[PDB]
Amino acid sequence: QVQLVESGGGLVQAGGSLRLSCAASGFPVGRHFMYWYRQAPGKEREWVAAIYSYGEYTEYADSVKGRFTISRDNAKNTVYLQMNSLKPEDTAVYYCYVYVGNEYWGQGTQVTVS
Amino acid sequence: KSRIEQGIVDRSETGVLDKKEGEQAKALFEKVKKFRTHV
Amino acid sequence: IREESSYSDIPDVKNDFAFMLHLIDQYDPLYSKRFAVFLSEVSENKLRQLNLNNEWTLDKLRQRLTKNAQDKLELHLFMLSGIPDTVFDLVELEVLKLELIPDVTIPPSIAQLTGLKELWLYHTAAKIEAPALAFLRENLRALHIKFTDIKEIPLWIYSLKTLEELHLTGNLSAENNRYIVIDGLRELKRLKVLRLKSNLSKLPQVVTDVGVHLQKLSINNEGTKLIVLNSLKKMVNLTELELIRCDLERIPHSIFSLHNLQEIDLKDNNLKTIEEIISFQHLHRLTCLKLWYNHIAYIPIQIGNLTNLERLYLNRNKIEKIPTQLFYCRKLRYLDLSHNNLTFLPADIGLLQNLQNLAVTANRIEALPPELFQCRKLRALHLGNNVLQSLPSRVGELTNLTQIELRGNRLECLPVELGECPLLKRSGLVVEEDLFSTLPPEVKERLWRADKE
Amino acid sequence: LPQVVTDVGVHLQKLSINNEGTKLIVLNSLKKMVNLTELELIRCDLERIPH
Amino acid sequence: NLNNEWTLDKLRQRLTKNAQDKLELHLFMLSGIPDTVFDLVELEVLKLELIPDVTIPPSIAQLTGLKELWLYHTAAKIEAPALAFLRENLRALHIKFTDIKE
Repeated sequence: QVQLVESGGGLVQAGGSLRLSCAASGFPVGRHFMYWYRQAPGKEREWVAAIYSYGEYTEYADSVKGRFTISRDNAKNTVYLQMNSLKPEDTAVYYCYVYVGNEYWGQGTQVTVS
Repeated sequence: KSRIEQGIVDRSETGVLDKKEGEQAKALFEKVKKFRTHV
Repeated sequence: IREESSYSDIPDVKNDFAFMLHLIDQYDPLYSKRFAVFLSEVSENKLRQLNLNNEWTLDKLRQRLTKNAQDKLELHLFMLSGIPDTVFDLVELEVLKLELIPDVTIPPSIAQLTGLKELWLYHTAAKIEAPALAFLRENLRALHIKFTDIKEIPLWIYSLKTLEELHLTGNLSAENNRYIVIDGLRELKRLKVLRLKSNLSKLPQVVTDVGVHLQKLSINNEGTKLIVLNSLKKMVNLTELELIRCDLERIPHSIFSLHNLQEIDLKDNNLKTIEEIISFQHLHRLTCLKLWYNHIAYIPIQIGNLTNLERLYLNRNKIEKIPTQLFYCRKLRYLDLSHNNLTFLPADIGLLQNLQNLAVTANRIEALPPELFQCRKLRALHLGNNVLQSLPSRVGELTNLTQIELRGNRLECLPVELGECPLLKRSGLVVEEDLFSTLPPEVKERLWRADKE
Repeated sequence: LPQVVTDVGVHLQKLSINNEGTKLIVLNSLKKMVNLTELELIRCDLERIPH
Repeated sequence: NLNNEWTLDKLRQRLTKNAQDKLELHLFMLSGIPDTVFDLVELEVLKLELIPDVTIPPSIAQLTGLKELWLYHTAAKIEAPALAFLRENLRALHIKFTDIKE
C-alpha cells in the first residue's frame, strides 16, 4: 500500500533553482534507496539521482553531475530533488522510484525549462 | 645476523652412488635395526 | 664421536648391545665408529635421499610430468622425504609443486630450472642457499604458500624481488603480533596478484601499502567476516577484486572508488540487496561482475545503467524474476542465472544480440520465448533441470549453437529442427537417451558422424 | 650513484642500472657522462624523471 | 676424473649458441675446470657458474678467440700469464656474486 507521488514541478527559466517533493506513505524513506528518473519526450527514460539506505551516499548522472541534489526526511517521509543551473535539455518528466517488495513508480511531475 | 634469520643456509656438497650399493646399504640399515631390537 | 663430528642422531644403547660395543672399543674404536654411522638416523635419511635420486630417474620424472590448466608443465611432489636432486635436470619444468616434504633445503642446482616460474610450498618449510636464493630472486614469478603455522612460511620469500603473484593460504592473524610476518611484503616491489585466504578479521595495513601497484586482490575468509573499514580506496591500480566467503552481507562502498576495476567477484558474501550497484556507474570499465552464491532476492532495475557490462553472473541466488531493464546492457555476453526460482524469460532477452552463453539450469522455465532465438550467436545453452514442456521449433535458427544441455526437463519429443544446427554434435547435445531416441535417424547419424569428426 | 662510477663515466657509452625496485638517487651525479649514448634506468624507482 | 667425466667430444656436443651469434660453453656445478675445454679454440664466451676454488690455468692462452668470461658465483684466482693474456684478450666480463669477497 505504498504511494509515490511527486510535487513541486513546473516551468522555470534556465540557470535558476527548482525543488521537487516525493511523498512516501507506506515505507520509511530513510530505509530504502530512492531513485529519481527523467524521461525526455521522444526519448527513453533517464536516471537522475539516488540516495543510499545508509551513510547518505548519493549518486548522480554524468550529464547532471554537480547540478542536482537529492535529500530526504524521515520525520515527514518525503524525498527532495533540488534542481539547479537548469537548461532546456533537462526538460523531462521526473519520477521517484522505489522497490519495496515490488516495483513502485511515482505520478510524475512535468518539468519544462526555457 | 641477517643471513641466519632469513632462511639462508650454508652450502653442502653431494655425490652420486651406485644403485646396487644403495640397496645393499638400505638392507643393511634394516638388518641393523632388526638386530638392535633383538639384542 | 657425535660431539666432535656432529651426528647427534645416535641414541644411547641398552643392555647386551653396549657390552659388545665396549669389548669392540677395547679392541679398536674404529669398529665403533664404523658401526655408529650405520646405527645413526641422519645417515639413514641421507641414504634415503640417495636412493630417491636413483629411483626417480629423469625418464621417471618426465613420465610423471603433467600439464596444469594453464598449459604449463607441472611436477607435483607429494609425501617424499625430500626434493630429489634430479628434479632440477628437467629444463622444461615450469611449475614445482611441493606438498608435505620435510627437512627440505633448496639446493643451488635449482638454477638449472631456467623455465621455472611457479613454486608451490604446500605445508613445506624449506631453507634455501645463497645461489639458489639469488636465482629465485631473479627468476621466480609466482609463489604458493600454504601453511598451518606462521613459522612454516620461509622468511626468504620477501627477498624475491621479481615476484609478481603471491598466494597466502592459511590463518596468519595472531594476538598482539598480528600482521607482522607480512611486514616484509613491502619489499616485494613487483607484486601484482595477492591472494589472501587467511580468515582476516580486518585487512592488514601492509596489504593496503603494497596495493598501490597490485592489479588483483583475492580474499577468501572461508566464513570469517571481513571489515574493510576504509582501507581499500588507495589501490587505484587494481583491476580485479575478489571477496569470496567474506560474509559481507553488504557491498562496501570502498569498491566503487577503484576507478580501474574491471572484474569484481562477491561470491558467498550472503548478499541480500544488491542495490549498491547503482554506484558501479563510476567504474567506467567494469566488464565482468560476479554476484553468484548469495541470497540475492531481486535484480534491481538500476543494473541497466551498467551499459559496459559483458559478463554477468547471478546464479545460486533467490532471484524470482528478471527485470526488463536488465536487457538494456546490449554488450552482455554471459548471463548465467542457474539455480534460481525463475519461471519465465522476458521477451527483451532477444535484444542482447551478443549473448553467447545463457544458463538457466534449475529453474521453473516451462517454455522459452520465441524472441529468445533472435540471439543468433548463442554458442551454448543450458536448459537442464527445468520444467520445459516443449522445445520451440526455432532452435535451429541459432546457427552457432554448439553445446545445449537438456537433461532434467519434462520433454516428450525433441524437435526435428534441433538437428539443423551446423555445429551441434552429439557431444554438444546433453540430453536423456529416451529423449534422444526421438530424433529422426538422419539426425542421429549426422550427430554421430560429427562427434566422430 | 657512486662517485667512482661518476669518475669512470668520462669514457663510457652505455650505462645500465637495475636496482630491482630499490630507489636510486642521481643528485647531479650523472651529467659528467657526456659521452653516454644509451642510458638505462631499469627498476630504479625514480617516481619522476630526473633533470 | 674430470677429463674422464667431460671429454672433448661431450663438451663439443654440449656447445651451444646464445642469442648473440656467439659460441659459448656453460660450466655449471663442476669440481673444477676440465683441462679439455681449452682444446676448443672455437669458443668466444666462457661461463663458469658454481665451480669452487677455481684457478685460471695458463692454458687459457689456447683460447685465442675468447672474448667474454662469465664468473657466476665463482671467484677466480689468477696467475701472471693468465692475467697478462686477459689484459689483452678480454673484452666483456660478467660478474655475479653473492658477497663482496667473491
